[PDB]
Amino acid sequence: EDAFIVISDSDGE
Amino acid sequence: MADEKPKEGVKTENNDHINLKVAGQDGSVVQFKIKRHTPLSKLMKAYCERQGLSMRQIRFRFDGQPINETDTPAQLEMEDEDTIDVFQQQTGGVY
Repeated sequence: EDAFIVISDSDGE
Repeated sequence: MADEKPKEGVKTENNDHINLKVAGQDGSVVQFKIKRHTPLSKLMKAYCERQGLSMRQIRFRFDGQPINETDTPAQLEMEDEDTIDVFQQQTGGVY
């Protein structure tokens, strides 16, 4: 059911 | 009165998305959807953690070659909905 992950790679305050 | 204005038909702050799997030979799997530059290691750390293993104890492959901690869906030249493979290792023991 939980075979799912969502990912990106730019972050900032 | 209404504060209405038409909006211009451009959207410059979009990016591309791609759908990748990470799959073990116990048939254990995670689907992900990431921007075309996003590093593959963010997917392969999370796979390795839900399995409980040390990232050290495992190799990874795509389209005939290894993946590095920095390869991206640009770097590997990936088309959508593909699979990354995971593999175990067997050093030491009785010879």
